[PDB]
Amino acid sequence: LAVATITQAEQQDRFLGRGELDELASYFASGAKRLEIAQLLTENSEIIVSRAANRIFQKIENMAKSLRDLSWFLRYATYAIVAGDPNIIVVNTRGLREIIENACSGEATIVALQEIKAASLSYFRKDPEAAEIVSQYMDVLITEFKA
Amino acid sequence: LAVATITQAEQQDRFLGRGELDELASYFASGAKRLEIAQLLTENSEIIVSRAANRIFQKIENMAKSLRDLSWFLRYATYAIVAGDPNIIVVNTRGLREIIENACSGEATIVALQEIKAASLSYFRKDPEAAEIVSQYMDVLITEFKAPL
Ligand SMILES: *[C@H](C)[C@H]1/C(=C/c2[nH]c(/C=C3N=C(/C=C4\NC(=O)C(CC)=C4C)C(C)=C\3CCC(=O)O)c(CCC(=O)O)c2C)NC(=O)[C@@H]1C
Ligand SMILES: CCC1=C(C)/C(=C/C2=NC(=C\c3[nH]c(/C=C4\NC(=O)[C@H](C)[C@H]4CC)c(C)c3CCC(=O)O)/C(CCC(=O)O)=C2C)NC1=O
Repeated sequence: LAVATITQAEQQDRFLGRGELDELASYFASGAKRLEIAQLLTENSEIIVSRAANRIFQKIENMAKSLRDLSWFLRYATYAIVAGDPNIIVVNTRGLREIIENACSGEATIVALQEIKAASLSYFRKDPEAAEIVSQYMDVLITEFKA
Repeated sequence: LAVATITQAEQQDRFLGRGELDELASYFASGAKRLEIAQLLTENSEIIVSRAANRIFQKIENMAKSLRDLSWFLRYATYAIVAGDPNIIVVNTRGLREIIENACSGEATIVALQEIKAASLSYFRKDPEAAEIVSQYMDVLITEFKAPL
């Protein structure tokens, strides 16, 4: 949020401070990378979601929907990574476990999500920097779902 | 802005296209470059305002306010550069010309504003692309102050 830093400093009749400028400088510097990551995760979304569903294959009853949802879970994660804002994951995963746990298995879902993390991480073996971003944003997705 | 792209992807329940992914790459590159310019103008604000002030001191009947306003102009410019939105300058310099011609001299203010532009630009000697940016935004600031009442 660049407009949000501005509206704060405006209120105090002041220039943006070093941290504020440094945080914004990084938000943009890391853009290229965050987008590289989202491109691979997308290009390989189907492979990734396959690995996750098979890992819990025998716990699934509606296959159409688990394949939908695992894909969605990955999609909102590519959103977050592109926006470099983990709150996107936080808002759409709100009260979602309560729904899934009625629908099928909450535990099965978490094991699947973990395999999504794994599968994603498998594409950044030569790039520890990117791996950390993928881990970070994935972890946020699993933790919000656990609640 | 990226939220803009993501939100209209979110409504089709789709991943981002490579087109959208590439238009986001440019946006980010521009943003980084703008923030490098804001850091410099902000780190060097005082130096930049003194030079502006010194260019017109003989005519100043209120040093504190003149310094303050000089600082306020540069301030809102970095606001605009950070956001990449020049309308921040249009909106906050509306009717500023009349207020200031009454308080002191509009002719003096313009000279001083020229010097802010000059001084700011002197931190980007080895960087034509950054200079173009600084210059566009400064020119907006000056233009909108020299608009009709
Ligand atoms: C004259 C050569 C110098 C000068 C003097 C000066 N200005 C004022 C009063 C005001 N100045 C402003 C300026 C701004 N307000 C803003 O929001 C911004 C950001 C873009 C600026 C630059 C305003 C709003 C006022 C009136 C409100 C107030 O008084 O605080 C005075 C006071 C005298 C008077 O009010 O009649 C003086 C002496 N300003 C210059 O820019 C010249 C360098
Ligand atoms: C983060 C983005 C996001 C997700 C994931 C999401 C899921 C989501 N899954 C749902 C249902 C469902 N979910 C599943 C099951 C599964 N789904 C899984 O992710 C598991 C792999 C598996 C069980 C563990 C089933 C079977 C239903 C249908 C429930 C029904 O028809 O009653 C519903 C109820 C509405 C609907 O039927 O579409 C939502 C909102 N919504 C979202 O906005």
